[PDB]
Amino acid sequence: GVFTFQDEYTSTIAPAKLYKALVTDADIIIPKAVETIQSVEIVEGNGGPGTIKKLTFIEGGESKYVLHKIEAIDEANLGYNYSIVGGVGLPDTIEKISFETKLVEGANGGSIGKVTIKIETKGDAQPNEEEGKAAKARGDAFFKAIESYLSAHPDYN
Ligand SMILES: C/C(=C\CNc1ncnc2[nH]cnc12)CO
Ligand SMILES: C/C(=C\CNc1ncnc2[nH]cnc12)CO
Ligand SMILES: C/C(=C\CNc1ncnc2[nH]cnc12)CO
Ligand SMILES: C/C(=C\CNc1ncnc2[nH]cnc12)CO
Ligand SMILES: [Ca+2]
Repeated sequence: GVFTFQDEYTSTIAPAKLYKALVTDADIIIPKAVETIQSVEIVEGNGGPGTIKKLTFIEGGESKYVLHKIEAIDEANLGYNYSIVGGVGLPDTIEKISFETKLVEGANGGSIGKVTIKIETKGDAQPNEEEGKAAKARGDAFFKAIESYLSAHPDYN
C-alpha cells in the first residue's frame, strides 16, 4: 500500500535562513543544534541527487544511524526531497519511506516547514502508528532545537 502524511513545523526563522541551516549547512548545524543527533556526514556523492548522508543519533540510550538519499535539492524554491535507504534493526512494515519538504514564509517573518511523508508497505500492511507519532515528535523536537540554536547564533561560520 501507499500512505501519505503531512506535517507542518512553524519557526521564527526566515525561510531561506532556515533552509540554509537544514540543507546547505546541515552537516555542521544539525549536530550542534539537535541534542539527539551526533553527526550528519556524506557517505557518497557531491551533495546533489543521489548523495547518501549518514545521520547518527542516540535512541533509547543506543547509538544508531539512518541513511538518507537525496532525491531532489532545489535551493531556489527552498525544496529538499529525500528517502530513508538504511538503518539499524530488523525490517518492519515500511518497504519505503520518503519525504518531500518545502519551506515557506510564515508568521512575523518566520517560516512554515512543510513535509509530505510517503510510506510504501507490502500489500495491505499498514503504517505503524506509534512510529509515526514518535517520528512526528522527533520532527517537532528537531525544528525546536534548530530554532533555539539559530536564535542564539544568527551568524555562524
Ligand atoms: C537533515 C536531513 C533531513 C531532514 N531535513 C529536513 N526535514 C524537514 N524539513 C526540511 N526542509 C529542508 N530540509 C528539511 C538530511 O537528509
Ligand atoms: C499511521 C497513523 C498515524 C501516524 N501519523 C501521524 N501521527 C501523528 N501526527 C501526525 N501528523 C501527520 N501524520 C501523523 C494512523 O494509524
Ligand atoms: C521532519 C521530518 C519528518 C518527520 N515526520 C514524520 N516522519 C515519519 N513518519 C511520519 N508520519 C508522520 N509524520 C512523520 C522530515 O525530515
Ligand atoms: C531528520 C530527523 C531525524 C533524524 N532521524 C532520527 N533522529 C533521532 N532518533 C531517530 N530514531 C529514528 N530516526 C531518528 C527529523 O526528526
Ligand atoms: Ca547534537
